[PDB]
Amino acid sequence: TTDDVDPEAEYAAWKLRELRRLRRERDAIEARERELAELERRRNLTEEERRAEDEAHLAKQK
Amino acid sequence: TAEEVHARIEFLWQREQEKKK
Amino acid sequence: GSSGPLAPNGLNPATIMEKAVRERIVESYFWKEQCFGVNEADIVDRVVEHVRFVGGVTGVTQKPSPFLCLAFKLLQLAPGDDILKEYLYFGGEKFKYLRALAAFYIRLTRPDKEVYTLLEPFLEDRRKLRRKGKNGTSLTYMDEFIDDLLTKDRVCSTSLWKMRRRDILEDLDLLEPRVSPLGSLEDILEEEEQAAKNEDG
Repeated sequence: TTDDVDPEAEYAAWKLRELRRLRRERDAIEARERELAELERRRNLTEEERRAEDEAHLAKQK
Repeated sequence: TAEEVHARIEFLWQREQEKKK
Repeated sequence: GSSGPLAPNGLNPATIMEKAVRERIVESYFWKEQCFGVNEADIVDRVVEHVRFVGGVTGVTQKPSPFLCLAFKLLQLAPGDDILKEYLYFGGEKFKYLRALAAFYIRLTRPDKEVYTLLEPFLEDRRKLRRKGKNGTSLTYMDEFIDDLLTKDRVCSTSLWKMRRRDILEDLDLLEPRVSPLGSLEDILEEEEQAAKNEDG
C-alpha cells in the first residue's frame, strides 16, 4: 500500500486506466452522435422516405 | 471550523514524522 | 416525517441511506464507541487511526467498515462545503483515505454539477487503495474509485441517486466537456508513436 514505489510502472498503469476511461467515453460520444445523426438525416431527407424506413423495419419484424 | 482541522492535521503529520524517526 | 436541514442535493440524510445498512451501523460496537460526540478534527483522527481500507460492508457478519461508519457520522453532521473541500485538499495531500471519505460524502450530499467539477480533476490521482468487497480484498485506485462514483448506481453498499448525465449538461452547455491531463486520443496516439520510433531509432 506504498503510494510512491516504482513511479514509472504506476504511471503506466494509471495511463492505461485513464486511456480506458477516455476511450469508453469517446466511444459513447461518437455512438450517440452517429445515432442522432443517422436519425436526423432520416427526418430531414423527406416524409415519404421516413415512411419507407419505418415501413421497412416494421416489415422486417411483423 | 476548518482551521481547527488544520491544527489537528498538522499535529497528526508531525506525529507521523516523529514515528518515522 | 419532518425533514431536517436538507442537503444541497435535495435529499434528507436519512433516506439516501438504506434502513438495513444504517441500522447495522448503529448496532455495531465500533460505532457506539468511536462515533459518539465527534468533532470534524476528531473524525479526522478516527480516520487516520482506524481506517486501512474502503468498503460498505464486509464478511458474512455484514459488519460495516469504519469508512462507512465515519461516512454516516459525517452525513449526520452535514458540514459546510468550504471546510470539506479544504478537508479533502489538505488531508488528501497528506493521506488518501480521507480523500476517499470526502469524495464519497460529496457524491452523497452535493448536486451533479458540483460533484462532477470537483471530483473530475482527482482522476489524475493514481494512489493505491485496498478495497474490501463482499468477497476478498481487491486492490483498487483513487481514480478508479472516482470513476466508479460517477458511473455506478451503487457504491459502498449504498445506492446512488440517479445523476444527470454529463453529455446532457454538455448539449445544454452548462459545462465544458471533461479534459484529461493528456490531450485528445489521436494526438496522444501520434506523439506516443513518434516518441517510440524516435527512442527506438
